[PDB]
Amino acid sequence: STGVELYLDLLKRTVSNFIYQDATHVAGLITQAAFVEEARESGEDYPTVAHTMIGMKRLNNLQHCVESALRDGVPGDVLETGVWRGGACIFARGILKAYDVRDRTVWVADSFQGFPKITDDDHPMDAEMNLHQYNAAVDLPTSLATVQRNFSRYGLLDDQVRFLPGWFKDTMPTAPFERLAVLRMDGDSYGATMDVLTHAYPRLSPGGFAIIDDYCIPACREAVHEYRDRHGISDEIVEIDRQGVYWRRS
Amino acid sequence: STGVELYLDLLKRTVSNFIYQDATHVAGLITQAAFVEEARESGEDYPTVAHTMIGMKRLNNLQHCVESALRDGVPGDVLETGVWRGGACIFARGILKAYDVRDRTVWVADSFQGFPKITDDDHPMDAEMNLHQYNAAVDLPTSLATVQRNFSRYGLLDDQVRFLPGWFKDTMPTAPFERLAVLRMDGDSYGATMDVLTHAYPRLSPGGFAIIDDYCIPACREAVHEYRDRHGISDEIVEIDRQGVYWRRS
Ligand SMILES: CC[C@H]1OC(=O)/C=C/[C@H](C)[C@@H](O[C@@H]2O[C@H](C)C[C@H](N(C)C)[C@H]2O)[C@@H](C)C[C@@H](C)C(=O)/C=C/C=C/[C@@H]1CO[C@@H]1O[C@H](C)[C@@H](O)[C@@H](O)[C@H]1O
Ligand SMILES: CC[C@H]1OC(=O)/C=C/[C@H](C)[C@@H](O[C@@H]2O[C@H](C)C[C@H](N(C)C)[C@H]2O)[C@@H](C)C[C@@H](C)C(=O)/C=C/C=C/[C@@H]1CO[C@@H]1O[C@H](C)[C@@H](O)[C@@H](O)[C@H]1O
Ligand SMILES: Nc1ncnc2c1ncn2[C@@H]1O[C@H](CSCC[C@H](N)C(=O)O)[C@@H](O)[C@H]1O
Ligand SMILES: Nc1ncnc2c1ncn2[C@@H]1O[C@H](CSCC[C@H](N)C(=O)O)[C@@H](O)[C@H]1O
Ligand SMILES: [Mg+2]
Ligand SMILES: [Mg+2]
Repeated sequence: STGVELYLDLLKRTVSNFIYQDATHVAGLITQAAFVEEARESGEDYPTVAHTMIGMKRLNNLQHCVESALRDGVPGDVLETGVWRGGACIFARGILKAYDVRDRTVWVADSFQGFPKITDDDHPMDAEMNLHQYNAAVDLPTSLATVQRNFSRYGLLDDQVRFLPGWFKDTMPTAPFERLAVLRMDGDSYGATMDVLTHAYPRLSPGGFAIIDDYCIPACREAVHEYRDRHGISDEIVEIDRQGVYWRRS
Repeated sequence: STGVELYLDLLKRTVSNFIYQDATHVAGLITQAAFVEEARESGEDYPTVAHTMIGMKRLNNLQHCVESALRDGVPGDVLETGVWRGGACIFARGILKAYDVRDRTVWVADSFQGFPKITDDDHPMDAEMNLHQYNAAVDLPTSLATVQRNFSRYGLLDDQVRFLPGWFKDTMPTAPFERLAVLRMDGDSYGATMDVLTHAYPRLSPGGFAIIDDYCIPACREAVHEYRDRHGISDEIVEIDRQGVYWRRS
């Protein structure tokens, strides 16, 4: 109903392409290419064209996290670790824009090359899963230049969008943000989750939100529990849909 | 900037599909399928997937006309005659939604079958052009149910959108609107333009806008001048882009 609500509603439907309803890649448990409403609603398919694969329920979750941070005066930026085509970060920048927020940044972190090749240093669950095998099949490698172009299409490429290109184990320890209000983790593997919890989570403000996109994946979940056990973190884990969870840092 | 401005901006870029940049059908003077930014900007291509073909300059014109009418208190509804997939009507409905206007309607008038088969009742310029020949090539015939579906994808199918299915010569004389603030004519032919000027233009409020999408088409232009000459209409014809013009009713 308000201009703000209308904009953010359309922005979600647009970055997930409920508007034009692109086919999905046939991969994983998806056995047909046709668009299925319930799969895009829950972020369960692999869009051929859409700018995000997280789906409406996880987009609604990101909106709730950012809005709650803003309402409650939780200081800091938004970081997403694993962005693909950039749709969820585009949406994040859009939320700031809708509220005319000029003092927070959206940090966009990725290899911009898809999943890394497995080495002997990987966690054995990451090695067995070998996410790198799927890069082309779902068009995962998405260059920095492409992501930036995608932001421009929505008129949201500006100096409150900053990019952190590279492997998370390399980029996160010295990433130049001071404080985060929302940390959205979407790198799927034990390694990526643990890199980001280790190196970015300490900068998450009290009251801020930690979102684990891929908690359904056993390697991801293992890292979340190892990390929480190590640091004494007991904040409730709340489910979003069939894949994602989040907690709010107390 | 404001929520409203951001919504209407995004809605334009969405119905014209500047977001995902679909190919064009190859037809008329368009010889290549690739998306070309300047052609989508000026509404000169035949989108394979986008909901309107009128392009950003003619979307912007529609916005200007509807907002001036609202601002100046010109009474009445919005009618578009020739709606194809419905994008320009979806956009009009979205303008009213953005300003929380609850007392005006968007009327959506089309054969829902593309251009009419030519008979010996048609104006000789319409018969020579034979627009009907291009129906399949630019995917023109678009059913009422498809247009309703498209509105629903934006959240804009409600009781302030009303449909007028049929040939304009049949639907216009008794169409149930009482007054119009904007009359957008997009039927291309002498016949479709003369049908709508004859039977709907008298209901256009003073201060209201008459938009001729296809003024570059000689048959359309002939109808426009015959009608203005007959009724003594001398209101300045203002050019929008390389196709459309409008005037404001004195
Ligand atoms: C297509 C790429 C995809 O791969 C699949 O979905 C693979 C599904 C396998 C076929 C499953 O195996 C089956 O289930 C049982 C084991 C009995 C089955 N049985 C026949 C033995 C066995 O066949 C998995 C359950 C295996 C486990 C290890 C797992 O969870 C692996 C996850 C893989 C995730 C990537 C999607 O990338 C990310 O997904 C995130 C969730 C998204 O948010 C998003 O970030 C996205 O980019
Ligand atoms: C594909 C559909 C299209 O067809 C064409 O573009 C055909 C172009 C012909 C090929 C041109 O002729 C050629 O020029 C040279 C002299 C070399 C050729 N030579 C063989 C002599 C000669 O043949 C035209 C100039 C002929 C004249 C009669 C004309 O204007 C016809 C109009 C046709 C309009 C429809 C566009 O649909 C509507 O357009 C609106 C503008 C939009 O707003 C929108 O509503 C849309 O739905
Ligand atoms: N260790 C690592 N370092 C940096 N990027 C990683 C990584 N492991 C996976 N990625 C990136 O993680 C992303 C997973 S898919 C992320 C989906 C995205 N959030 C969306 O809205 O659709 C891919 O873009 C991939 O390149
Ligand atoms: N005499 C007539 N009666 C009713 N509909 C007509 C007609 N002549 C043409 N049409 C319709 O006119 C439309 C021309 S294309 C309209 C483009 C649309 N305004 C957009 O935003 O993209 C087609 O949908 C066609 O079916
Ligand atoms: Mg994920
Ligand atoms: Mg036209």
